[PDB]
Amino acid sequence: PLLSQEDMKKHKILLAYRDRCAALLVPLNECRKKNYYMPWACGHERHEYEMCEVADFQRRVKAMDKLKAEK
Amino acid sequence: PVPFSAANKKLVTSMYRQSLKLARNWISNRQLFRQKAVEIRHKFDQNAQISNPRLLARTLDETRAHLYEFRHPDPIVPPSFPGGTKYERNVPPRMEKIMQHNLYEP
Amino acid sequence: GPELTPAVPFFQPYVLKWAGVSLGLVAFYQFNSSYEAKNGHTWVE
Amino acid sequence: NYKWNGPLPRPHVSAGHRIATKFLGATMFFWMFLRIKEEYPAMLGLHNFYPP
Amino acid sequence: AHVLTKDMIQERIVALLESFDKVNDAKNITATANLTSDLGLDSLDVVEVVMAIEEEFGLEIPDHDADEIKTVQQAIDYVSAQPAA
Amino acid sequence: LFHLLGHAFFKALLFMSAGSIIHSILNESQDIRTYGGLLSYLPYTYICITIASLSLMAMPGLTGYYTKDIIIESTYGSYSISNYVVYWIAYLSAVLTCVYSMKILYLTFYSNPNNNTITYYNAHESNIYITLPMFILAIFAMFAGWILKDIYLGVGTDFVGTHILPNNFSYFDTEFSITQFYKLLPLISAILVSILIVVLNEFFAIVFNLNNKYINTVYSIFNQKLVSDQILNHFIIFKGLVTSGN
Amino acid sequence: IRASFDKAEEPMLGDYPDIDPFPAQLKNPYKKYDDQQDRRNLEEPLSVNDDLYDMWSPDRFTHFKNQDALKYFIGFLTIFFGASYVATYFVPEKAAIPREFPYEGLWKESGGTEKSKAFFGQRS
Amino acid sequence: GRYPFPKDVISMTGGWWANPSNWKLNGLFATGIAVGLALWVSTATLPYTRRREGITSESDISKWNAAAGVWRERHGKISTGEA
Amino acid sequence: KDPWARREAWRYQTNFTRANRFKGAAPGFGIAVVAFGAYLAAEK
Amino acid sequence: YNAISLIIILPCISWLFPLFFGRQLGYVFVTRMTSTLIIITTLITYYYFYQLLGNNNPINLELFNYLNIDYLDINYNFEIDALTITMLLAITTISSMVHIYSIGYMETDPHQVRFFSLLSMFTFWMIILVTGSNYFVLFVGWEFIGVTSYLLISFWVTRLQAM
Ligand SMILES: CCCCCCCCCCCC(=O)OC[C@H](COP(=O)(O)OCC[N+](C)(C)C)OC(=O)CCCCCCCCCCC
Repeated sequence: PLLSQEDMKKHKILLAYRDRCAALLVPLNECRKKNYYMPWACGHERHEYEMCEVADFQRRVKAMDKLKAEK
Repeated sequence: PVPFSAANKKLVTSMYRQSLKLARNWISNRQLFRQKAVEIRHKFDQNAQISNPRLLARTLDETRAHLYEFRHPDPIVPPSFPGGTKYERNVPPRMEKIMQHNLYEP
Repeated sequence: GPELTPAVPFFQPYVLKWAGVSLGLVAFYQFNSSYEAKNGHTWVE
Repeated sequence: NYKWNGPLPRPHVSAGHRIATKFLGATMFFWMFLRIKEEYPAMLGLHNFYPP
Repeated sequence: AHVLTKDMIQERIVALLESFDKVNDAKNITATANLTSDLGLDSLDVVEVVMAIEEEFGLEIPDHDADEIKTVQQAIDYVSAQPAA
Repeated sequence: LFHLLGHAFFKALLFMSAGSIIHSILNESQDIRTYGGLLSYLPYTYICITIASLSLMAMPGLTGYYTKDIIIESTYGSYSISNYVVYWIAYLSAVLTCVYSMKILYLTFYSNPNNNTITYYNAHESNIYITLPMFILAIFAMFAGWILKDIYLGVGTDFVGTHILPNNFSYFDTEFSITQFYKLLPLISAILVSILIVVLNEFFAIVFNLNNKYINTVYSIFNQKLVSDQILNHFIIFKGLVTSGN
Repeated sequence: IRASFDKAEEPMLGDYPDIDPFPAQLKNPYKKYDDQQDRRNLEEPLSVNDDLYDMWSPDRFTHFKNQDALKYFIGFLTIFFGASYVATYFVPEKAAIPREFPYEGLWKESGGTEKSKAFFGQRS
Repeated sequence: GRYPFPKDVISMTGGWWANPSNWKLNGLFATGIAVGLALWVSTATLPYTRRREGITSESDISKWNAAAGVWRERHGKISTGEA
Repeated sequence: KDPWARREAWRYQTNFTRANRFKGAAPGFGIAVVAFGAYLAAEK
Repeated sequence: YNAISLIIILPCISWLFPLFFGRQLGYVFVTRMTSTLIIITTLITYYYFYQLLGNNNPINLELFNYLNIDYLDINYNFEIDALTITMLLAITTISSMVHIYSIGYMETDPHQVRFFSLLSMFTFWMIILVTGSNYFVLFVGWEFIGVTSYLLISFWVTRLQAM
């Protein structure tokens, strides 16, 4: 679910990261804070946010496909 | 312009030295440098016996032009010499006594 | 082991002069601040 | 420097330096192998994110 | 570090000349031998020799001085006179 | 920032290993054409300089990879259409880099000796004070990039708090939009060109040691700092001194 | 004598030697000199513009002529810039539309106001 | 290796290969002064240290922004681009 | 043809043969293949 | 124990103490001491980086005022944040390594006290550069590193090309 403006401010998400699933950004950043940003940890949360961004970019490439098709 | 004189000697020996230094500078590979050196040797050998003034003068001029065409941007120079990277590095001080300049103050 | 040049005392006249002056100035500053805290005005004022 | 214009002897190098060389080379090669194995799909470029 | 001795210079130069091919003979190479006369080296061959000597000891000979050395003694003393050799 | 941090380590290692190589020579020469083959004589310095070079060429699984490759890819992934030229420019620069790294490596350790015999007799490694820091910087230049990639290049990382305009931010696009050709081409070219340079040096030296006048001219241009130093010293500095005299 | 600025000074000398100046850097360094570092012997006459020709003077390079080096410099810059500019034309188009953000491009969060949403605000 | 050098030349850096015969005792003095200075300053500058966030409360921040709005309304103040 | 061919021999002899000149160019690689095989076995 | 204070001040000591006392200490002790101070600085920086990864709440150090005329209020203010700590990682690691390396590389040279003092000086002024919290302190470090670069590149003063 898209985060509340209040929630998104309260977690102090960066402006460029504030998207339709900053919701998964929040737990990922919390995990990354508990561990010391170590590469081996936070695997599940990291993958979860990446899979968001997959869906996200996918809707984008389809939107550009539609725009291309109009021309 | 003598076909065989001491000055001719000095000139051509200097030019031949030069040619060799140029060849060493240009060629990285040792074997290849060796073949270049032997070719340069043969080329000097062939024109060694020129006698008449015009032909000798023309050949010397042309070889000077050749050497100028094949001069290297940066020759190899050992570190301790003028072009070198050690040159004047930690030059030992001249040992000297202090001359005074003032009667009252050292 | 490298060679060994002649001994030299640690505290030279210039070390003494500059260190003494600087440390005295800092001590004087602290004394004035404390004397302010107690007397309500700095000893220099 | 006993021999001149002649074949050179095998260089003498300290035990410590050979051991350091073996350790550094082993570590670099092993680390590189481990990294390629662990990241093969992403580093080589696989699983295209575009829709089929 | 590393320091050379006159005899070391002479030994290196003797070996250098020994391996040169256009020499007349190897045994005839003396300390005071003249390359032009005794060993019968050409105008250019002594030039090749001085280039070999500078390449061996890692120095650089000016033109005016290279042509000045005519005997092996001159060469050894010249190479011993240069500090960075 | 991440490339700056990663580059510092292996660059310092390059310089230190170079210092060791220079110190190994009696002449203390720095010319690459006078080193010859030192691989047998200086194996530890060879391995240190090799690690440093491979990190620099962004070989897979090394620190320079996680910096250089992703910077190359961000140009293609950039939203501005015009940056695709910058992609090919930077790519050329990378393979260019592999070229001179291999040239130095080969001409220092892999080529036939070019220095006189006494140097090779006396060629030896350096002391402990020189060796230990190279060892430490080697472990850094192998491990730091991997251990730190999350901190600076993370999907959602908030460590560096710079406020990127959402319009400009494209780090997702550069990863999702990249194709196999563009994501593999720098690595494959780097490995090939390295091997090509080595084999050409060891087997066909003529192609490098030609004698063409035009190629010698262009090489001379490139050798003198791209003849820029000439331009400065004559047209700016000297003309200004002349004007000062006026 | 050789250079224009030295020629300019010829009327301004009276009874001073008109010296031909030679860059002291180009004097070959194997001759002996009283001061080896400056490659000068004692009581050598000085050109009027000496300070431009001593060792401390800016370095001069002999490989290319100055004009020729200028040609090369400008040529490299022109070919590089022009090749890049022309390459801008032959460019592939991307595949994914640029990303967008909620709330009309978060124009609230980058400051902004209802009366001015064009200055601050993303692609929405 | 080494070479002769004038002994009269006194430099505060020590000159040529300076290695005084009592260098270990002067070294003890130097390290004592070093620890003294470092510790003194580390303690002295302690009060002037603080964290970046958490210093003030949201109450202060919000009330200050509200006061700023009050000021900008007392005067005639439109926003940037508000036109 | 070379009159210094005796001077240059050592540059191509034992320590500077192609086989020896490229020996030791991949230090520890054998230990690395052993270790990688072992880790492949242990990881499963 | 204050990480930021020690970070700014240990390199300052490693710079100035050789200059003040080099004739009294000699290059043996000067080399060892400057190296050790830089090592301690590096370790402190690593510890700080570790904690910052734990908690991104940068430390600030605010000192006396440089300038308070008209509207301009310039202070000697220092902070260490993510950017600064990255730079400090690079700086302290490489400075410590180079200080160790110079013990061996420079063992023959007569003037080692001045050399090591200059290396430490450059480290100190770079730390000042990256730690300052306003453009003025940045400029102070920015120019002093140039001064030290001049003093280092011309270290072999007798060499004309060097100068
Ligand atoms: C070697 C570098 C050490 C630097 C830090 C160590 C000092 C320990 C105390 C920390 C406080 C501090 O530094 O200021 C020192 C003092 C105290 O000022 P403050 O009010 O407490 O600071 C304000 C902090 N606020 C903002 C939180 C309130 O200021 C001054 O007198 C200013 C005068 C400048 C010095 C006079 C010149 C003499 C120098 C001679 C030049 C060669």
